Amino acid sequence: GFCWQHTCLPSGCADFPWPVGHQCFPD
Repeated sequence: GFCWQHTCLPSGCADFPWPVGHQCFPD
């Protein structure tokens, strides 16, 4: 999962800028 504004949403992918890149959060 991924947290946004302390609200944690389900596992998924998010596109971050370089060099973090496209991250996928299984939790």
